[PDB]
Amino acid sequence: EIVMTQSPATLPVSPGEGATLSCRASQSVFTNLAWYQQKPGQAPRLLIYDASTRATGIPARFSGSGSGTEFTLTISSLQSEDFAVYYCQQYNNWPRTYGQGTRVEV
Amino acid sequence: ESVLTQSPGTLSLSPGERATLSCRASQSISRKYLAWYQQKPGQAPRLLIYGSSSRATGIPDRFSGSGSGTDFTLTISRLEPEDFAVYYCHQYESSPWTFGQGTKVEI
Amino acid sequence: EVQLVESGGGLVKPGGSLRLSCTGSGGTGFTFKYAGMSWVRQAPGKGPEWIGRIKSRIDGGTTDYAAPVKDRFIVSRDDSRNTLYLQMNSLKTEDTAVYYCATGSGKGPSASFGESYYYYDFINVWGKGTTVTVSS
Amino acid sequence: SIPLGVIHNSTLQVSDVDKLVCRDKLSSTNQLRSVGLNLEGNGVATDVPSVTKRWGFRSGVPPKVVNYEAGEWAENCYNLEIKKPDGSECLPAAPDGIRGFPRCRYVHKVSGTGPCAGDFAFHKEGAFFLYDRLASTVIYRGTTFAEGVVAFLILPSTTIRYQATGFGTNETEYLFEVDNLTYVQLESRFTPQFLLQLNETIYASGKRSNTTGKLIWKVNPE
Amino acid sequence: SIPLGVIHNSTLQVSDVDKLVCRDKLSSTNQLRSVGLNLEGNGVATDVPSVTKRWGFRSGVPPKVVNYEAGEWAENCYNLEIKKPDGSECLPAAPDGIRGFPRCRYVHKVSGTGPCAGDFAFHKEGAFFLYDRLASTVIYRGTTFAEGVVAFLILPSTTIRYQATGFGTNETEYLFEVDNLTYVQLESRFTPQFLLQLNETIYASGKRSNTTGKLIWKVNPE
Amino acid sequence: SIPLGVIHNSTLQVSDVDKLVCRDKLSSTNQLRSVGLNLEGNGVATDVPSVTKRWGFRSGVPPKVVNYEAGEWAENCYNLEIKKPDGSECLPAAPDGIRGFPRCRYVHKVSGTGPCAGDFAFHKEGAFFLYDRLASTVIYRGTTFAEGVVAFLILPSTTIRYQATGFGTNETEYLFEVDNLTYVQLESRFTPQFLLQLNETIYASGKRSNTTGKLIWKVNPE
Amino acid sequence: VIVNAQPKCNPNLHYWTTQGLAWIPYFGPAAEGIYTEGLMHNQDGLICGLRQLANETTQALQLFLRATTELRTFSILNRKAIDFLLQRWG
Amino acid sequence: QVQLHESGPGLVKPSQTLSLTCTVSGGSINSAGYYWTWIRQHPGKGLEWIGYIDYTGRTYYNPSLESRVIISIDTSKNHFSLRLTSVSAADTAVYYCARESSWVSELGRDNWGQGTLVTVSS
Ligand SMILES: *[C@@H]1O[C@H](CO)[C@@H](O[C@@H]2O[C@H](CO)[C@@H](O[C@@H]3O[C@H](CO[C@H]4O[C@H](CO)[C@@H](O)[C@H](O)[C@@H]4O)[C@@H](O)[C@H](O[C@H]4O[C@H](CO)[C@@H](O)[C@H](O)[C@@H]4O)[C@@H]3O)[C@H](O)[C@H]2NC(C)=O)[C@H](O)[C@H]1NC(C)=O
Ligand SMILES: *[C@@H]1O[C@H](CO)[C@@H](O[C@@H]2O[C@H](CO)[C@@H](O[C@@H]3O[C@H](CO[C@H]4O[C@H](CO)[C@@H](O)[C@H](O)[C@@H]4O)[C@@H](O)[C@H](O[C@H]4O[C@H](CO)[C@@H](O)[C@H](O)[C@@H]4O)[C@@H]3O)[C@H](O)[C@H]2NC(C)=O)[C@H](O)[C@H]1NC(C)=O
Ligand SMILES: *[C@@H]1O[C@H](CO)[C@@H](O[C@@H]2O[C@H](CO)[C@@H](O[C@@H]3O[C@H](CO[C@H]4O[C@H](CO)[C@@H](O)[C@H](O)[C@@H]4O)[C@@H](O)[C@H](O[C@H]4O[C@H](CO)[C@@H](O)[C@H](O)[C@@H]4O)[C@@H]3O)[C@H](O)[C@H]2NC(C)=O)[C@H](O)[C@H]1NC(C)=O
Ligand SMILES: *[C@@H]1O[C@H](CO)[C@@H](O[C@@H]2O[C@H](CO)[C@@H](O[C@@H]3O[C@H](CO[C@H]4O[C@H](CO)[C@@H](O)[C@H](O)[C@@H]4O)[C@@H](O)[C@H](O[C@H]4O[C@H](CO)[C@@H](O)[C@H](O)[C@@H]4O)[C@@H]3O)[C@H](O)[C@H]2NC(C)=O)[C@H](O)[C@H]1NC(C)=O
Ligand SMILES: *[C@@H]1O[C@H](CO)[C@@H](O[C@@H]2O[C@H](CO)[C@@H](O[C@@H]3O[C@H](CO[C@H]4O[C@H](CO)[C@@H](O)[C@H](O)[C@@H]4O)[C@@H](O)[C@H](O[C@H]4O[C@H](CO)[C@@H](O)[C@H](O)[C@@H]4O)[C@@H]3O)[C@H](O)[C@H]2NC(C)=O)[C@H](O)[C@H]1NC(C)=O
Ligand SMILES: *[C@@H]1O[C@H](CO)[C@@H](O[C@@H]2O[C@H](CO)[C@@H](O[C@@H]3O[C@H](CO[C@H]4O[C@H](CO)[C@@H](O)[C@H](O)[C@@H]4O)[C@@H](O)[C@H](O[C@H]4O[C@H](CO)[C@@H](O)[C@H](O)[C@@H]4O)[C@@H]3O)[C@H](O)[C@H]2NC(C)=O)[C@H](O)[C@H]1NC(C)=O
Ligand SMILES: *[C@@H]1O[C@H](CO)[C@@H](O[C@@H]2O[C@H](CO)[C@@H](O)[C@H](O)[C@H]2NC(C)=O)[C@H](O)[C@H]1NC(C)=O
Ligand SMILES: *[C@@H]1O[C@H](CO)[C@@H](O[C@@H]2O[C@H](CO)[C@@H](O)[C@H](O)[C@H]2NC(C)=O)[C@H](O)[C@H]1NC(C)=O
Ligand SMILES: *[C@@H]1O[C@H](CO)[C@@H](O[C@@H]2O[C@H](CO)[C@@H](O)[C@H](O)[C@H]2NC(C)=O)[C@H](O)[C@H]1NC(C)=O
Ligand SMILES: *[C@@H]1O[C@H](CO)[C@@H](O)[C@H](O)[C@H]1NC(C)=O
Ligand SMILES: *[C@@H]1O[C@H](CO)[C@@H](O)[C@H](O)[C@H]1NC(C)=O
Ligand SMILES: *[C@@H]1O[C@H](CO)[C@@H](O)[C@H](O)[C@H]1NC(C)=O
Ligand SMILES: *[C@@H]1O[C@H](CO)[C@@H](O)[C@H](O)[C@H]1NC(C)=O
Ligand SMILES: *[C@@H]1O[C@H](CO)[C@@H](O)[C@H](O)[C@H]1NC(C)=O
Ligand SMILES: *[C@@H]1O[C@H](CO)[C@@H](O)[C@H](O)[C@H]1NC(C)=O
Repeated sequence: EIVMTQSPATLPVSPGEGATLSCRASQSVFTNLAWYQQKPGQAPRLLIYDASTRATGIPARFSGSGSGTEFTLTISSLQSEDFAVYYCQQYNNWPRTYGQGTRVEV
Repeated sequence: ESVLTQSPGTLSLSPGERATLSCRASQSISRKYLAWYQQKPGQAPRLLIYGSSSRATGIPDRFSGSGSGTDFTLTISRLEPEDFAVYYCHQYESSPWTFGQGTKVEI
Repeated sequence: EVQLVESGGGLVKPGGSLRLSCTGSGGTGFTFKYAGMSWVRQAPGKGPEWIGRIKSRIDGGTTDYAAPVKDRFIVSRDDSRNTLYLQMNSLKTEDTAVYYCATGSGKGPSASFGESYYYYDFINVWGKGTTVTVSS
Repeated sequence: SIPLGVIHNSTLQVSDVDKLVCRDKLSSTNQLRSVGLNLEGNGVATDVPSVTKRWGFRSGVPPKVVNYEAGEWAENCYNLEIKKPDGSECLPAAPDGIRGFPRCRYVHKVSGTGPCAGDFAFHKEGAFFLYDRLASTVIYRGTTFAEGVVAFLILPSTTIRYQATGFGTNETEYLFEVDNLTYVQLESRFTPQFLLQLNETIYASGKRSNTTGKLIWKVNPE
Repeated sequence: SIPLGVIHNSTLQVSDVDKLVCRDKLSSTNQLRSVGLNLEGNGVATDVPSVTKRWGFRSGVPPKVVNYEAGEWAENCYNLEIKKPDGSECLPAAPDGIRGFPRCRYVHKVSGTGPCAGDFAFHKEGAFFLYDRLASTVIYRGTTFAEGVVAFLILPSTTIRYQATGFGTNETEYLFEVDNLTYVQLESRFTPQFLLQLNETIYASGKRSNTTGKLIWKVNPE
Repeated sequence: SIPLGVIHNSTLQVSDVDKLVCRDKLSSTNQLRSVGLNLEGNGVATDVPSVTKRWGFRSGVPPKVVNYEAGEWAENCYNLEIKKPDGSECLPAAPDGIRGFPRCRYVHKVSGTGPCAGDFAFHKEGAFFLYDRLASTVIYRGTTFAEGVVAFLILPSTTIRYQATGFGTNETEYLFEVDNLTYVQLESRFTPQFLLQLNETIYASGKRSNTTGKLIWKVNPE
Repeated sequence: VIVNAQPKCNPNLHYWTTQGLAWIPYFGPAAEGIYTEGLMHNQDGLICGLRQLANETTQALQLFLRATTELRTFSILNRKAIDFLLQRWG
Repeated sequence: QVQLHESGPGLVKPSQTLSLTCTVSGGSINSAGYYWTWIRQHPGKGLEWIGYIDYTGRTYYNPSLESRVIISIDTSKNHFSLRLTSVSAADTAVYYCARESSWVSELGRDNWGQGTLVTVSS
């Protein structure tokens, strides 16, 4: 089982400014990582898959990168509704583990 | 070869009267391979009609082609003063191309 | 929207040769995804005569010739320069004529998807014609 | 000198030739397996414009094949019918026993012409063309194949058609065929699903040639 | 999962795969033998009218062969040359290396036409067509064969000609050929010896066509 | 029943089948080797006039081949293109996979006609025709080969052209070709080097046909 | 001992293979229907390790094929079984 | 494309078996190359994957719940379901139905259902 670690637990950012989140794998995940946006009351929304491809309907301000054990999610400028919990998921092992969720704050 | 011959050599009609010009091919040909062209001095010929019965765009409805086999015609329902041009037949033959000799239309 | 203009004509002596050209624009390129191109000539006082045509590369890139110019005239193209050429050898004074380039093209329907053109087996676009005089 | 993988209750190891492992028991020949894997599983581009740049022609080298006992389903298989500019064939007919790859999702059938410098088309990275249960060093005419590699170890479709010009050279062009007279310019940014979606909206809406000319579409750049 | 027989000084046993018999010594590969046996040894009817009802045509399935090291003499072998009504061939030419069965007593050569629904003629009971030292799943054109089965184990002609019509269907008819213009209606109650006796009395007595017409004989029902 | 040689640190022994040698360890299949040796190493005459008397034609016997892993360089290889008097071919085309012998010093290419009694040309002493890495019982048309034999064991060009008439019979004649119209009568006393020396002095000095006739040379008897 | 150094890896395998009157060629299925199917996941790193193995065995296999004359080779694994036995009981 | 809709009892008692059924629509179960899966929300915490059933009916479970979970499937009706035994209050969560693909192009694209909340209490 691969433990995914996220950082920082909380990331305050002023509206209009961008922000980045990190996710670290215990063993390499090749590219097989996805990012999801979680808001209270809803199923998580897929943003990025295969560590960089945007899901259909996802705005250009969201972008990701990474490989092996080092992954990142970048929001170029936060807008309203970009304040959410962001989770990373690896799909390279079969326990299908998840990170803790980073809380992006205003 | 497949050769186009026009008749009459000259058409004579007052503007507002109907005009027809026919071509006889030495070989039978399908409709989709025929065309007629309109030429005035100083100009390259205009397409008018292609595929025997399909109008070229930019061409008035008064111009209409028809025919089959070896016998094809261009009918102008009312010939206007601006239409008294030299008309030619053309055929594609699925490969070699042939033009008619040129027929003059006069008032 | 498609236009092509002839050049390379003028006076040449019989027994010689010359190469005509026709350069255009308004299409999508004249080599691939495009109509092949023909030469037609018209001597003053005479109707048009087919010389031959170069097919597009997607259609094989070959040249179909009219019987009157076989083994004397060659139709060829400068790929991606949108230019059609006619090489006329073994010139005789009977070859004095206005030489035209002609294209089976023009724009087709559009869609929210993209743009489109049609490539035909007949001519919609004629050039102006370059006069070639063959004389002693 | 071909390595064998050994599957343990730990992980996959590579068998040595100098070290004898006394516990690596082989009870029958049914524990030995030949497996054909696809290159697409390693992230190689699969669009036609990029795929054909991995293939090329050569002479003086004969073709050879090996068998598989098992293998992967392919998302993208290819089928070529390429002729020389003079109308002759570039690829050899497949010999008896060669059949197309049994499990393809999309088949990219490419018909067209181009220079064909050699006798056979070979893979430039040394990968094999995978036919039913036979890997081959060469491409056979008209036969569906996947690109891939073969492992040895101890165990315990939608058909998309394209036209091509200049097939065997570096600068080539492709068209996606919707109908006999209807084509769309092909780009490396198009996925198989994209092409199917374009085929449905164009065909369904009637935005196809009606005249005898070819209607060539160009996708909006955005 | 193919069984082997084991020959003992007791009887013939079938070797297991789960039970290892320590005394079943194999000293060399020369003790292993592939044997082709004929179906006629089990009492299957061998007359042409009944034999052909065990064969039929199919497509989508390729032919395959296996070898023999030894086999039986056949009393009845068959050789087919069947054409479609349009004059084309029904059976494929035999490939290099396929030769007729070496030891046949009577060969029943059947020439004629009929519908041929598939690509190859296959045995309906799953038996093999036996060629020289190769069993095959299919019939090859013009080649003499026996019907049979193959065992694996540890060890320690007169030519009779027939014409046929409707060869590949259920309701067919056959004639025994005496001469180019002389025929006898064929029945399932006739044995090869019977036909030879009829050929001698008819031919010897001159009861054959003299005119250009075909003389067709019908055996007295008794 | 094919013998194996065994190479020791003593000498070459022939392995028995009845006697088991406990110290004759075989650690892998890579210690087994198939070696093709040439007949010229035993002093057999190699001139064309004598060589062809060791070959002949027969029917009723199929051709067969075996492989080599290694073999000798040949000083003298042969390549035949023989036709019947009616213009048809005597020798079969080589099948796929048969290639000429890779290491020949002089190739004796013989073109011509003669009676060809059988289906295939076979070696009369039972030697094999050696092709790239395959020994064969027969001669293939247009393919370069060496004559030889094959050993099994445990391990621890200048092109000279000739014309021929009556190739397949006992009384035949040969010419050495210098040019299309220039020939030298061939004799069994000539070596390949001799022929090359004659080709240089004749060609260099211009003693060749100028007219449309054939100029035929005869070597001084001394 | 296998280090997967590929840009990316599909962690799972979707595979096919070939394993009353059904056995008779005349009544049995056409060739397109003789295959079975199923999925496997990357249990304990096996699939990505396997993809890397196939990538490494390729060089040895191509050199092998260059040297041989068989048009079709079906015997690689039989040779392996024989060497296995000779190394233990030679 | 494929819509997934979870349904079930909503409220269950401790030591009872929880049964959640996912309706598959706009596609089918024997689709070749897909996994049918379940995920548990653990409200206030991150997600825990439960297990999958293949298109062939084969299963795998997250070892933490292996002894408590049965996943099965019915292809005649296009439904699949999760049977969680011996529930306790700790199992209160939104349960989600999802589809995953073995195909390379779709390898990272999940199809998620709406999610159904299950409360376990006395
Ligand atoms: C086993 O796994 C390894 C690791 O993944 C694979 O390694 C790949 O090897 C190929 C080469 O065989 C690399 O492909 C490209 O090679 C180009 C060099 O060759 C060019 O020039 C010569 C003449 O000098 C020509 O003969 C030849 O045909 C080519 O035109 C490089 O220039 C390429 O780099 C550029 O293009 C790529 C496009 O994707 C860009 O990403 C690069 O940044 C750069 O602009 C390229 O290197 C291939 O890249 C190697 N893979 C990796 C991950 O590095 C083995 O091939 C594989 N074995 C099997 C059987 O599958
Ligand atoms: C782009 O989009 C178009 C539009 O959907 C696709 O066109 C369809 O292609 C499929 C596959 O080739 C066609 O399906 C089959 O057509 C056979 C031929 O039918 C012709 O004649 C009938 C009249 O008798 C016409 O109605 C029909 O339009 C054709 O002209 C049928 O015989 C097939 O049915 C039989 O076989 C199938 C199995 O293959 C069984 O399931 C059936 O029960 C039956 O036994 C079948 O219908 C389809 O008809 C085409 N539609 C149209 C409108 O043209 C293009 O393929 C697509 N291109 C790409 C790249 O995606
Ligand atoms: C190993 O040994 C066993 C035992 O001897 C053999 O078993 C024989 O199997 C065949 C079938 O494969 C039996 O043959 C006949 O099968 C008919 C059924 O099939 C018909 O209908 C289907 C469609 O529904 C068609 O596809 C098919 O082609 C047929 O038309 C039965 O109806 C037959 O019975 C009738 O005819 C016989 C004629 O001899 C009469 O005696 C019967 O009383 C009855 O009227 C018949 O059963 C065959 O009979 C089996 N043998 C025995 C002794 O029972 C294996 O075939 C053999 N294996 C090999 C490789 O040799
Ligand atoms: C029904 O009954 C008739 C009558 O017996 C059979 O007809 C005989 O068939 C056999 C086999 O084909 C014939 O035997 C061989 O005929 C060869 C051809 O000879 C022809 O030319 C000669 C004149 O030169 C005529 O007399 C002769 O009738 C033919 O027209 C001969 O060359 C053969 O001899 C050589 O080969 C054999 C080996 O095959 C050697 O043993 C000989 O020593 C010699 O080297 C041989 O004679 C026979 O001639 C036919 N007889 C008649 C009267 O026609 C039918 O075959 C039979 N049908 C069935 C189904 O049983
Ligand atoms: C393994 O090693 C041994 C020993 O070296 C070789 O033995 C040689 O065997 C061949 C025969 O296979 C000998 O060759 C000659 O055989 C002639 C007899 O056959 C003729 O007549 C029959 C019909 O009756 C024809 O079918 C046949 O084609 C021939 O026309 C002899 O008459 C020859 O002797 C005469 O000619 C030679 C020419 O060199 C003279 O030197 C003799 O004095 C004499 O005038 C000749 O014997 C050959 O000689 C044997 N070698 C030795 C050294 O004795 C094996 O062949 C070899 N095996 C392999 C596979 O290479
Ligand atoms: C008897 O003696 C004569 C005289 O020496 C030999 O004749 C020579 O044969 C060799 C081998 O065939 C010839 O060598 C090659 O000829 C090729 C063809 O050239 C023709 O055209 C040129 C003009 O462009 C003429 O000058 C020439 O004479 C021919 O008519 C060349 O293309 C070859 O060069 C290329 O390939 C070689 C590899 O094969 C490379 O090394 C070169 O660098 C280059 O890339 C080559 O020259 C030779 O030319 C012939 N000479 C003459 C005077 O005719 C007979 O073969 C010999 N017979 C026997 C049985 O020994
Ligand atoms: C395809 O290969 C040809 C060479 O065979 C390339 O042509 C040369 O391109 C260079 C520029 O990089 C020029 O300086 C040379 O003069 C060209 N040579 C010839 C004979 O034309 C061509 O550019 C390559 N095309 C592509 C797309 O890679
Ligand atoms: C051969 O097969 C055909 C069918 O392909 C049989 O024809 C049918 O026979 C039944 C009587 O059993 C009739 O009711 C049907 O109307 C016939 N169908 C057709 C299309 O003709 C035929 O009887 C069989 N012949 C033999 C000898 O078995
Ligand atoms: C080639 O073989 C033929 C036989 O097929 C030989 O011809 C016979 O030669 C003897 C003398 O030895 C004569 O008595 C016979 O009359 C000849 N028979 C025929 C049919 O001609 C011939 O001599 C042999 N030639 C050589 C060089 O060996
Ligand atoms: C395309 O060609 C096929 C024959 O191969 C014909 O059946 C079909 O109608 C043609 N389609 C068009 C648009 O011409
Ligand atoms: C083909 O469609 C275009 C666009 O609707 C139309 O302008 C043109 O006239 C049509 N051609 C024919 C032959 O109907
Ligand atoms: C039968 O045909 C053969 C030729 O194939 C001929 O030799 C023979 O005499 C013919 N018999 C009769 C009765 O016509
Ligand atoms: C053939 O034989 C029959 C019976 O002997 C006889 O009636 C008939 O006339 C004969 N035909 C010829 C052409 O001799
Ligand atoms: C021999 O024939 C070749 C053509 O095969 C020709 O090139 C050469 O000049 C000819 N030599 C002579 C002497 O005629
Ligand atoms: C050929 O050479 C001989 C000897 O020098 C000479 O007599 C003869 O006239 C020459 N033939 C021709 C056609 O030059």
